[PDB]
Amino acid sequence: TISTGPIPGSRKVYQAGELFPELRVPFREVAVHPSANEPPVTIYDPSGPYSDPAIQIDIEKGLPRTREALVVARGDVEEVADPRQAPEFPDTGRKIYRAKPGKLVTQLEYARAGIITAEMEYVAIRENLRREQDRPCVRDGEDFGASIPDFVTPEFVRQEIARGRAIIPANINHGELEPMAIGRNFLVKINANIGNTVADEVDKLVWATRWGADTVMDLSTGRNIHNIRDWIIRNSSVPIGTVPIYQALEKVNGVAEDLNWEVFRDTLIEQCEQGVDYFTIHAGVRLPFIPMTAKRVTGIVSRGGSIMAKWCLAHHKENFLYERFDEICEIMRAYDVSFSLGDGLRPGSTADANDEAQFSELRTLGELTKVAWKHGVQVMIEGPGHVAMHKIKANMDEQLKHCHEAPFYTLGPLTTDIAPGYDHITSAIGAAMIGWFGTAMLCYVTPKEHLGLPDRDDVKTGVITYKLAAHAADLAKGHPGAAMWDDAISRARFEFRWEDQFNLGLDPETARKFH
Amino acid sequence: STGPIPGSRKVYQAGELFPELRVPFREVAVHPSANEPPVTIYDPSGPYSDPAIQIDIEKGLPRTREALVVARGDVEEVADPRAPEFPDTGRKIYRAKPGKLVTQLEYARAGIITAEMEYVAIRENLRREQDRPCVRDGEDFGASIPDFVTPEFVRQEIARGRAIIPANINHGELEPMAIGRNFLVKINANIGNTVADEVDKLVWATRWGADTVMDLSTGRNIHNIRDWIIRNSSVPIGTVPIYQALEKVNGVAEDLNWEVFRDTLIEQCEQGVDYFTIHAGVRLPFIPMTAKRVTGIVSRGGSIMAKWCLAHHKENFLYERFDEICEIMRAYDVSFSLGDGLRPGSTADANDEAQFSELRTLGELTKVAWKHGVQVMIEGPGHVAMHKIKANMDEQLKHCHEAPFYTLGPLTTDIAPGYDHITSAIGAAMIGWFGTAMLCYVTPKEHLGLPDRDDVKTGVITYKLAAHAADLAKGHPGAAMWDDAISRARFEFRWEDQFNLGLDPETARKFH
Ligand SMILES: Cc1ncc(CO)c(N)n1
Ligand SMILES: [Zn+2]
Ligand SMILES: [Zn+2]
Repeated sequence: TISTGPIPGSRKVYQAGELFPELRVPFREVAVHPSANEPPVTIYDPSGPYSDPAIQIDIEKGLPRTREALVVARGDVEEVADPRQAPEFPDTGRKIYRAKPGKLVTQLEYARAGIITAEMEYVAIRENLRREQDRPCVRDGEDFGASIPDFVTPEFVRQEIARGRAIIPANINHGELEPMAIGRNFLVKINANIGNTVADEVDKLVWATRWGADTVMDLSTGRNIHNIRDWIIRNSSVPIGTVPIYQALEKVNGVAEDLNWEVFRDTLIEQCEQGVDYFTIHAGVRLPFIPMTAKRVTGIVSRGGSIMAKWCLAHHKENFLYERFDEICEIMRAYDVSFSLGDGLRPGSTADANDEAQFSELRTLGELTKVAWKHGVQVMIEGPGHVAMHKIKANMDEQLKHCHEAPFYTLGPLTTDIAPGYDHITSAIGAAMIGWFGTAMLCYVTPKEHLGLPDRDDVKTGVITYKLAAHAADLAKGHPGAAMWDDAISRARFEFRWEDQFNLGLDPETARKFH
Repeated sequence: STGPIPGSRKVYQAGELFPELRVPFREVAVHPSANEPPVTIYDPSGPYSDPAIQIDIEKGLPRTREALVVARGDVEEVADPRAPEFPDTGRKIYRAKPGKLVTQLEYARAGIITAEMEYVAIRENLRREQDRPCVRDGEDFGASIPDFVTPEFVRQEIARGRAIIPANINHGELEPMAIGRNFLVKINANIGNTVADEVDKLVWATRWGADTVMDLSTGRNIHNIRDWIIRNSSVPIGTVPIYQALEKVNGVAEDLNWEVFRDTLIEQCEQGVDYFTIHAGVRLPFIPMTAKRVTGIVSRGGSIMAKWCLAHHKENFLYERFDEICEIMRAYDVSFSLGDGLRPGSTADANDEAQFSELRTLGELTKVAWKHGVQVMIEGPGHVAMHKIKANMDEQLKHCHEAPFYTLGPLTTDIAPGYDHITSAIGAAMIGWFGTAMLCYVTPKEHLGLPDRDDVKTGVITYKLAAHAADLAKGHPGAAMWDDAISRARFEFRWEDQFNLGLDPETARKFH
């Protein structure tokens, strides 16, 4: 029913930075009955200000730009002389920034110059869940050669970003952002999709993030998509991502043939100034790969992959995203937008998993990653897809090898195709396992996958399903914070403290009702 | 609850060794343009989904199996055997003739192939043509899955105790099924707390995929009600006799003893229960080992036995009288489900000393059960984080001599009440992959309340698909067919076929 206010059974708490004393990193805290002699349980919370009583929400003003000052203080950016140009959002009060000529701006660039930034301390704090460094947490799990710290320091965050084994998606023009980290050596994150009135649109974002969504993709097609994204980004505290191909496609009235470098370049710049934190770019869908998808059962199922194939076969030119890749990096690094190197060749049936085509694009994404790093741009890689359990590890091992350990961002894997209406379940099996194997992010799947558009309850089921999938994985990896919550909830079950059981759960209201 | 299952029709295949067997299947036909044969699906729903058969729950189902049992001539009528009462006049009650063989195990060992065995071999083949072999893609971790199942292969597996066909001779209504690592992963649904409504709960669970069903009823009339359930079930029925023995002494665990227990076994054995859950592995020495746990003892049967052990300070009388229990069971062909009263109820407690000490004990007991010629399977976790799941499998194959494994879940995390079907589907898929023969299902309302009809459906669908993902990954011969058929439909925009090839076509079609 409600989208705003405290999350039942919990209250919003902050921890302050030390390197950067003005940082206030968010958490939510669940207190248990006094008889238990237990401290309150600390839980990772991406809901942002919408679940903070102290802050009043005005979507026409947007969230407080708590991060603007920290970026400007680095003095690596300047106001943009004249920027590019459904109700219009009143964007009068916000300056639009771009890096100064020849200057460093991206999290990757700083980390490699040995600098630690506000975003990096923010994240190290966020990932520690207010645990006490002094107490030796004893480790139980299997991380398959991971490097998870007993406790996370900002310096370790700099190292990980330096070797490209983690990213902090943070467009300088997204001042509303509460920074988070994506990477194998951190807590597994999840992303939720949005898109097809304004209050209704922002609300779908508030909703996804209320239940655990770490980031959100605007997958909107059609008209007004730029103007509507204004209200979404101005009011989001999670990183926003897009597929700029969709917007470029509308600038040419929906005809793939008519795409070209110009409308694409312009769309990049609009979104960069608007605040998009990361772009999905199917730069790996190459001419010679398309023929490889003919012997498949389901063919090409990526909407971005389809668009590129349509363009390549009509012009018989090579994918212009792969050709102009360098000039794409030069734009993104001027804003600190991150790459989501997309997999237009992902398998849409378990029969097609791990075939030549998907693996050819994977190797090409690997090469592309290396190029992106030279320009100092942050990178993650997209993966499957539909994959039967027994092929899931293989997919992980290929990715760590040919993609140089960049963060992996999969959708599922769907572990079987026979349950339309239940794909959030088929995919939670694959997602849990692949997060265990080393995946950094999981794009969620709602029950209405392959069937229709998700209503607010489907979205919630999707989110909760993936939050628990991500957590199951954290437990298995032996992540130091995981077992606390598990043990906390299980003690309450044993002492019949029903109230604490509900509140310790991912979905108290539902737990309490069913009782 | 009855009639054909949307988008399919009931089909039958006939036995060769046993010409009068009719083994069930459902068939899904696709658009003519597709030039595909109809897809054959495993169907435990029974006669309730066959229009040609009239249902009268007061008469029960046709005892299509009585004749085959009697034809073996290894049984005799019982002189004098032991909520509305079920009119049981038309049904003779059987017991083994003195000194004779009756259990599937005994027969298999004697080199004999029985009706049940050919029934199963057929059922497990899904009407595939032995002609055209399928090409293997998967990973079965040292399993021995045939490209095609023959009755002889089923006799072999039963002989070595690596598979079981739960089939009490007094359950003539049964459509026999196989449980075993080397076959399709089966799933189990629970029932229990009017008659029409109780039988309905079992028709519903079986309609959606449940291969067997456990009556977990406690309280009064539990025996009389079970009459309605067994007489109308085409799937094996199981119980925990301890629950019924506990009501004979008004709910006081101290007051249990060998007598009321013995009497409960015999009642149910004559009634037709196909297998018993017996917590014979909850020994005096183990109980103290569960004190340093986070959740302690979470089995209802385990709790009962612990309560009895600590008040009398004698050893678990189920473990003491184990031999006299096998002697009763083998006289009807009841199968064992050696229970794990020491299962973990929190991830923290998984794979600890207590659960493993009971597991080794069930391994010993398994051996003894076989000498008495009684079929055995072992129960497992429980709550287990993914990283500990393979370990649990490797332990059981070693110390349990490869007997069929029967897990509940495992729940891979404790933090999601209201969604435990999801947390347990992750563990269930994996463990089935690793070698588990049967998965007891979990509904959304686990740890919270009692399952309504919708919950029970979600639970069953969730486990059917978990079991399938596992078959796919094990590289099972029949699994990929159905996956590829449903995907071709998706690729050709044959939306109607995509719905019908699904585990829940009505839901799929509504959502679209
Ligand atoms: C159906 C579909 N295809 C592709 C993508 C990404 O390009 C997506 N998010 N959804
Ligand atoms: Zn798909
Ligand atoms: Zn439990």
